[PDB]
Amino acid sequence: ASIAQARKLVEQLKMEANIDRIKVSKAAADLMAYCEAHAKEDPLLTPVPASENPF
Amino acid sequence: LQSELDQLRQEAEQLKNQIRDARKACADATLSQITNNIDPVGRIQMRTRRTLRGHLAKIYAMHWGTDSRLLVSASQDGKLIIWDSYTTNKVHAIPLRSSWVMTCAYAPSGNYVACGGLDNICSIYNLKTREGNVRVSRELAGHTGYLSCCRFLDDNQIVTSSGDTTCALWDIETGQQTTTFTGHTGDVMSLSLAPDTRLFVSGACDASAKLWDVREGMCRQTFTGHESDINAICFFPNGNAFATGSDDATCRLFDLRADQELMTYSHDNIICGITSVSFSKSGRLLLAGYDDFNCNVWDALKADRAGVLAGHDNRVSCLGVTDDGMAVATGSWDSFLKIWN
Amino acid sequence: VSAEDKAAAERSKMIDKNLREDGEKARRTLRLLLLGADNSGKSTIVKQMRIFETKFQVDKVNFHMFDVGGQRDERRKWIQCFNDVTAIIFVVDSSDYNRLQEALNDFKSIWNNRWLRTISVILFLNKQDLLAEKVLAGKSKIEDYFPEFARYTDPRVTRAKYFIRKEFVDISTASGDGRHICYPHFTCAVDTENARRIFNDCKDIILQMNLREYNLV
Amino acid sequence: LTAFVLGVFIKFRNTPIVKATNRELSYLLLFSLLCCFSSSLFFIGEPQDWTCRLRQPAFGISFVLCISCILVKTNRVLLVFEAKWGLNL
Repeated sequence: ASIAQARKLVEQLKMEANIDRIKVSKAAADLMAYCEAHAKEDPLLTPVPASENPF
Repeated sequence: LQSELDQLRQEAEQLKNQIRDARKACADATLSQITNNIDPVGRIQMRTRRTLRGHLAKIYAMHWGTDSRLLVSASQDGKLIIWDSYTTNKVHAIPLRSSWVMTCAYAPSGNYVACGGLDNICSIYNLKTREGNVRVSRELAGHTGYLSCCRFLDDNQIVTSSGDTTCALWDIETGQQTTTFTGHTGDVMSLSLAPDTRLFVSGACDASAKLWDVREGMCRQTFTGHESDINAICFFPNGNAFATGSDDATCRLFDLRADQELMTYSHDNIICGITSVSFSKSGRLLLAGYDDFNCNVWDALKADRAGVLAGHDNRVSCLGVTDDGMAVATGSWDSFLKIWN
Repeated sequence: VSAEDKAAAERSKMIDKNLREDGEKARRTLRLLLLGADNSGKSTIVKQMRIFETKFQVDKVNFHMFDVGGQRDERRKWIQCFNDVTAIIFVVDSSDYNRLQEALNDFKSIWNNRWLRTISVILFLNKQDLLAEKVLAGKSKIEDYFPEFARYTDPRVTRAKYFIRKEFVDISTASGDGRHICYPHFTCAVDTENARRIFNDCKDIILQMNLREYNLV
Repeated sequence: LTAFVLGVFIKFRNTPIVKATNRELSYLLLFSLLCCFSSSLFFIGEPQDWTCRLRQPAFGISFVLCISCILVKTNRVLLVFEAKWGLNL
């Protein structure tokens, strides 16, 4: 029953290791860029005017 | 289990010490080193603006409509209700064949709603019909475990996650089986389709989540950073990250390109587990529904609590932000839906 | 307010009226969970059947007993759905003492459950017909698989049958008092007071929960 | 003696036998019994006007309080034994 290891040593394991990985900095200061560029259009960080708010 | 298990068990581990070494090599920062100088979002407060009462039994799921107005609530009373958040009106009340339902979803077009529970079947309902009522469109059977999360890809294909360690995608028109995503070693609890709808992530009860290729069919990567079951998952708005809500009193987030864990979002005083998570509109606020009848609001960049959403006398099981990020639709076991700000 | 909005509000009012109508029917009945082992024969515990659910009413009160099937041997996540039932029926047959250790470990796991801390259990010891014919001969006794199954009080059959009950009540009263209490019974294949015992246990369960809800216990 | 009974009641506040009877209603009944005992002191002594006006009602109100406490205390427990009245009612 070499299927428990095959899918876990040559299908999934051998494929997950062969993935291009970037340094964490370019993802941290990419989520940061996304949240900074979308601060004006986020109506929970900056509450909308009462008239604009439908609730 | 032959000589290829005194060999191919180590060779099933050689790619684990040569992956963590690869993983721990591309880490020149943590999240709280480039997000340190950004001023905090402050003591974010949010009062309830609409309390959608009407359910009797405990609420288990709640999905927002694409139009930012309608929402569907799933409760253990065997009833599915489509709401009008602006006026708290009840658009529909769809009885369910199985009184035990743990999933609910809204089709992106708004023409369909799906539900599923211990019956191990996803029943998909047609909302707009010439008949004038709500009737089942398909009876998606062929899955052994109880369903735990249903999400609508298009108007004709749906993705479901069940307790038989298999995430799995259907085609509504045929009702048959297109792709079966396998590899999890425990009951899958949550699901979160990517904004581009070409990938999705799912968290099982094995302290691990897998990013699947819905078009291709195999798991791209597995994310192991917890120590207990993952009963909550949600996807970053930008499509390059996601957060895991686990029952070990912590909620971590991961980056798809980094293939690592970024922050933990844990407090010493909090012991109860997390049930649901969601990013609001830009990923700065990470809403998280906990088990002690509360729902903390986390500044994702700073990993500090910005506010609490108390007001439920029973544990919070549902949590979802609207499409335009104008309100939240937390629902708890007290059979009460609530809309915040 | 617009006329269309007014009609929508009236439709919503009808929706709540119909939803509330079903609440009385839902609350009238009593919900039970059936669980145990494969060899327990849980199906024939209720010989009058009238998720494999059954709907039997004795003394003109309806009970809905749910037998969960198809799920794996975890019960870790779908048991966090039944924390509103009246009780859980844990049926275990004592035909073999090799599996009674596993059965009592399962009972320990399900009794000491975080979501099942305030729900009681009614213990049904199924298949008491062959216990006599397994202990009358004595060709394989429980002391072979257990240290001190050598004292308990046909006389021999009863002294053999009360030791498992002593172990199970020891497990039940090990941890957790007042909120939930086990109800050890003795069930047979040809026994007829199986549903009667279930009813006589759940009425006392309701009485205890009302005592706690009126703060008298 | 009534004060001592009250003291042993409060000292053992959380106890199944004490909780078996209505604890707050038992406290009220004990206070009413204290009042009934005190109402006997009005009779002894020189009969004034105020003590003659507050003599018989003093015992009557206290005793009817005691009997009402007994009645309601055994009415709640009688009603919980039902088939299928308040913390302050």
